[PDB]
Amino acid sequence: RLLEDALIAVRQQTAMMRKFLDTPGKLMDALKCCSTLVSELRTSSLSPKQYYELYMAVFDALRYLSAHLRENHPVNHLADLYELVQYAGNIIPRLYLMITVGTAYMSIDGAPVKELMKDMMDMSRGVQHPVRGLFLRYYLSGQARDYLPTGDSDGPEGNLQDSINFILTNFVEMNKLWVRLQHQGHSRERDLRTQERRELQLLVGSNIVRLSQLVDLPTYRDSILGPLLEQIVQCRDILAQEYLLEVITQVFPDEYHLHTLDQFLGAVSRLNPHVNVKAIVIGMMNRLSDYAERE
Amino acid sequence: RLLEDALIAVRQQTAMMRKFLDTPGKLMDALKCCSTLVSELRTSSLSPKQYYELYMAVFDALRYLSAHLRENHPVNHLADLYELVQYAGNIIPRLYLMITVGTAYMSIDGAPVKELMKDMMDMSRGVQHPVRGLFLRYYLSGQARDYLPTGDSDGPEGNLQDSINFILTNFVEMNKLWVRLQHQGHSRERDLRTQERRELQLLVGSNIVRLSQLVDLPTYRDSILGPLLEQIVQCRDILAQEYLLEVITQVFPDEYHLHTLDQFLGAVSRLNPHVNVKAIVIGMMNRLSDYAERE
Amino acid sequence: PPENFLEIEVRNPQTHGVGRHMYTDYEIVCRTNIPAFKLRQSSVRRRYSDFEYFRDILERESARVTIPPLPGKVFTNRFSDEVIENRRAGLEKFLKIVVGHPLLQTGSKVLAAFVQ
Amino acid sequence: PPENFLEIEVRNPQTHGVGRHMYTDYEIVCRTNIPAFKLRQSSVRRRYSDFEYFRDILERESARVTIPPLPGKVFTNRFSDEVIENRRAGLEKFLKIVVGHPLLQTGSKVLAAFVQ
Amino acid sequence: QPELYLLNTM
Amino acid sequence: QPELYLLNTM
Amino acid sequence: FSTPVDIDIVLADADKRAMVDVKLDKNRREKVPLYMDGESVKGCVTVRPKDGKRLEHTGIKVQFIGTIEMFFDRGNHYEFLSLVQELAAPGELQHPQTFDFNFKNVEKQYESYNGINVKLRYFVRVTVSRRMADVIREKDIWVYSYRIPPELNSSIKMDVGIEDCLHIEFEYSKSKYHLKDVIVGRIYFLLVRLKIKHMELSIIRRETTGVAPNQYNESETLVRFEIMDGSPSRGETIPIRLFLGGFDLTPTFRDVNKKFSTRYYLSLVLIDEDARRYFKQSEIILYRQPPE
Amino acid sequence: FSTPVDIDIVLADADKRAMVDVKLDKNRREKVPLYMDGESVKGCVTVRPKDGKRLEHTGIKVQFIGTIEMFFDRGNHYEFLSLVQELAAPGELQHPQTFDFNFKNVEKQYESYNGINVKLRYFVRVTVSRRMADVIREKDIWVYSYRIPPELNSSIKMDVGIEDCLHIEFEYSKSKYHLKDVIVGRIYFLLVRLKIKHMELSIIRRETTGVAPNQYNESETLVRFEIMDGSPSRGETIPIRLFLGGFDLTPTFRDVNKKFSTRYYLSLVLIDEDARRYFKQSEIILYRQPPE
Repeated sequence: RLLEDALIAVRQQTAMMRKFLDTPGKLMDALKCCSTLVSELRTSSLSPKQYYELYMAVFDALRYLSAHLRENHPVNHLADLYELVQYAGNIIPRLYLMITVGTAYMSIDGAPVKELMKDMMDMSRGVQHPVRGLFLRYYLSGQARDYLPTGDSDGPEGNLQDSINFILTNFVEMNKLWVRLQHQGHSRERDLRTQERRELQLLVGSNIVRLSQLVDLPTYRDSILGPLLEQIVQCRDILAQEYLLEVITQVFPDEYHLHTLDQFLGAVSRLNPHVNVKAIVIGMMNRLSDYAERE
Repeated sequence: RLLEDALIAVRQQTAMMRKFLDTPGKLMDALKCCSTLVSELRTSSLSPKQYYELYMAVFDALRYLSAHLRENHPVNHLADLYELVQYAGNIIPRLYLMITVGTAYMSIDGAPVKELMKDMMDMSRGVQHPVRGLFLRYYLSGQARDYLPTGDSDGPEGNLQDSINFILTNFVEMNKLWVRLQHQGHSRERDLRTQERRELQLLVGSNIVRLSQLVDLPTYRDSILGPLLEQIVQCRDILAQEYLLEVITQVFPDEYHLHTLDQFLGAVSRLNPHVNVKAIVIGMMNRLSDYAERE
Repeated sequence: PPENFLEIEVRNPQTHGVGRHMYTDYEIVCRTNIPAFKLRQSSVRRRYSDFEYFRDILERESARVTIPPLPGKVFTNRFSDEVIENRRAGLEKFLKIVVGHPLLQTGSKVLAAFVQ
Repeated sequence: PPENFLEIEVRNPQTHGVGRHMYTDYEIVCRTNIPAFKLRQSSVRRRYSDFEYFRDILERESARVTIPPLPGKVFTNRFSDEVIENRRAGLEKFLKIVVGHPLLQTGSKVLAAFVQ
Repeated sequence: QPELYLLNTM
Repeated sequence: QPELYLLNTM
Repeated sequence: FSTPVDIDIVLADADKRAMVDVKLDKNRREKVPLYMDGESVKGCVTVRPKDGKRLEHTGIKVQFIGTIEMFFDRGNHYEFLSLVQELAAPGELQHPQTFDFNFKNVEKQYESYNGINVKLRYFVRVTVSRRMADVIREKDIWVYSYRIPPELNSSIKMDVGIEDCLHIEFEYSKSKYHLKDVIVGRIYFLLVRLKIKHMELSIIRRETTGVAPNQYNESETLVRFEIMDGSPSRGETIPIRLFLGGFDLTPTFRDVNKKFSTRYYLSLVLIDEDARRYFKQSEIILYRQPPE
Repeated sequence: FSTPVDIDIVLADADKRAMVDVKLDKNRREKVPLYMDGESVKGCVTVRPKDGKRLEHTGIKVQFIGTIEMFFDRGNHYEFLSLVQELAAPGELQHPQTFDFNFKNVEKQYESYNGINVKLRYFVRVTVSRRMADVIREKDIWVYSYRIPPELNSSIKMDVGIEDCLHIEFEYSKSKYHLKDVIVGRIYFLLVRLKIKHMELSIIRRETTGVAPNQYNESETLVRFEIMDGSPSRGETIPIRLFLGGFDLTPTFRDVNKKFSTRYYLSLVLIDEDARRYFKQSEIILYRQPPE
């Protein structure tokens, strides 16, 4: 009931936001309708699938908003708009708006991109509710996907370290939330929570894919696997260990792994026997066997 | 009696004035009493002899006051006293005080000589009574006839010409007053008026005496006798013509007269047929006879 | 004569008649050189009721100043020597004040007609 | 157990006696891990007037908050099956609200003593 | 109705 | 008591 | 009939002078000319007669008034500035007439305010005096009070809590903020043993009216601004960025004419799962910045 | 007992500020501080308690007042300037206390005047409010009004007389004279057919009080100054030099607050032998010169 009624309200708000978006100087009214739409996300009675689908509808409206802002800056501006959008009363609409305006700022002015990422990354320290913070940070990852300062940068200030910091910090905060999915909510929903974690694993692994479309082999050895191994060895969780290690193996190349083999094997030595290390080890060892038989 | 009542008041006022002159800071009280005394000279009811006697008694007291002022300025000062004496309520006392202070200023202050003397002479033109103004001009003459802007000036205010102008102007005003004596009072007291005029002839001739302590023959010709002859022939009276011409002849030098003999005879021709020309001509010829007999 | 002068007197009383309409009149003698008069010496006769009538005319012509009252009507003995003299002296004094007043001398036409 | 919990119920009514002083009591079964309780499982017996006395003590200890009233005194048939059940259900609901209140859980000493 | 507790300085 | 006459302009 | 006479006031700078808004009861917005302290007030009083009759009067004057009105009580009005110009003496009016006026360099010590128990307003009052009932026209103006950047502006930083239960350090970047300024701050959690559902930062306006024990405090909660959703742990830092320009506030007014204060407070509020509410109030001074 | 409290007012510039005199009824001379238009008035209100008791009060204030008082009537007083500073709120006094005050750049549009039907005075009034009877202290000041040399100053020159009797031309050097200036003039005789005993020049002060048909004119003959003794003839010129500094006059005040005028006239008087008196009155404007 709630999900479809919310989706109806979302479609109504998208219609009113776009009718406002057509008129310059209705941007604040468009943001008010967008906030009213994201208010639908204040229900928590939706299933993970239902809450996800509502997120998709609000995300789709946000795609319209993000293109509208990335057009408003190219045509006139609104001064201090990143600050001005932080006056929104609803926090989830406000932060989704913060990501949307942020990406508009990265598109309009490349010089503050590095500075804007430090501000935006710092403010992502708010939403610690795993489902809402994960969906918000997924929106962040999709909006902030293409702007990272590095050796693969876009022409903002920034070196390989700024992208490495952005992705590692984003990985650690989302992984902390993703594990917290194991915990958040109520205790009799552990299987539902594990379902939620499997659903949101792509949100975490998008960071690893983004890292692989980032810094190279010496940077991989010093400043990727090290952090990654520290998390792998220190989580003592099972679902995260299998997912995160397989994503590392697949996403980064084995030329990179070969330069990190000893780091890998020093992770291989601490495997906790009551952690379902057997499944992780068989799948990794089988992969290395298959690696061997690509003969 | 009127004279005696006034003289009693004069002695009363002189007694408090002298007690005030004794006390420093009672000088203003002495001047107020002096004004009350000089108010007695404002009467017109006295016989000629009685008014003369009242004037002489008040004049000697005024001499005591005038010497007191002419000593006070030489030893310290009295500020604005020339202005201060113009404060007096009674005009005849007021004007006598301005003459007294004027002469005190003339003794103390050499620089203002022309302006203060010219001022005192011009403002004494206010006197609308012939007798009182004539007696006032004796107070002036006793005060300042000896101080005139004259050759005693060595470059600042005043020159022998200024004194000549001052005295000639004084002559014209005294002569207008002298004829006006003829016309004051009732017409049937004409012989009494002529007697009074005979009494006051010395008043006119003191100016001639003052003139004979002055400039030489070319200056006599241009700026004394010339002026004097137009006035002598146009005044058209008898007592003044006989008196003034004989006083001029004795008092001014005959060396000067010799250079001006023809001017005299042309004045003798410029007289009324109805003035006592016989007496003037007989007296002139008799004087020329003296110009013949002094062996 | 440079001066302006006026001299006046009320004198020489005379009593006239045959019976009915008996009356007395007084001579007014005046000498003047004032520019509102037409001759140097005037001599005229006037009785008491002429003075009374003159006063009303003078007060009305004036429209203005204080005119003294006349010595008065007499009911007791108008033809007695003392009474005639008392009145003559009062008329003499009254007339000298009226004709002596500077504004009446220069402005009063009625005054000039009473004298001349 | 990271979470703090308390479960409580009022059940198992029993009526006791030989004649005089006949009464019924109810079992209070509670399970908890709250830091103000001294054992995990408590099982105690309480009659209706124990609940009445507990309420006065609780209201006085609170010096403060709203405590719901108890289901009520009964004058008609206190030992009837339906009456015992009506009361048991009302005591069960009352007790769950009182012990469920966060401030009573952390601050009430009287509550802990009634349960244990 | 809803409890309101002032936070004290330390 | 004492007459007072205003002087007129000409 | 109608009125025999109508009084209008036209300022000399009426075309070029800026105007400002004021919020009044039931959400009404009036708009009046803007003035500052030290400015001269000058213009024309324009009298429009309406009837072919005659208006007998015992004088016409114009007053510049600044006054404080308390509790809507007419007996409790206090004029703190009154300047008079007499425009006409006792007489008649038969036809229209204008009268010039100038009040030289007019002091205007306070800013205009409309509140609950207090009004502070400035106006021009034209009075045509009559035998039993004056013709009076008021003509409201707004006065603003400007202040430069303050010499001392320190950050507000405080450790506060409930013993062995909640300990937090809060930091706000300034003690004094302008009307379009930004509250930049943070909340740092040192001890959390309570279950926190959410946290919000509220701006509270207190209007204080009266003298000594006669004190009435009206309190209005202008904003409730959420800054945290969900339960933090120790070592967590929550950022605050709250833009004051979204809520249209008045400056902080302190002891105005010794009759009222209008004061602003940041009230930080944390709410537990059972809806218990933990708070800390801190005064902030608001000020009207001068543009260049 | 005595008074429980005494109020004294001490100006900040009390040592160095100039004072001036005022003539009052029965030849009295008071002396008060001198002020000018635009000057600030500032100092201390010093309260001296006298008893070891307590003084309960409902507020202490100081007022700067400028007012016009007519006919000595308290109902006919008109304040043209009133400025207030509140010095204390409702409360108690047990011991001595001083209170600072500053009235910034005080307008003072008129000069102080004491006349017959009019007073214009300026003062500081301190009021300690009490339940049935205030403690009030007034503290008088003098305000002067200064004016530069006038742009247009023409000579006064007029032919006047009585037809075919007296014709005279009089000349006075200015129409506007300062308070220590000199009437320089002359009288020229064109026709004399009357016998003139003397001539004097008189300064007359007229104080005019009221509005419209309500007009009271008080007239004071300040000087009688003789300028001619005896009978002139035609072609005669009489000089006038009359120093105004000998008579201590006020400036010409014209329609002050639309309530009074103080005006000065030169009245030239000629007297005949029978004591008839011929005259011509001419207004002159007096003004207070500013020293450099």
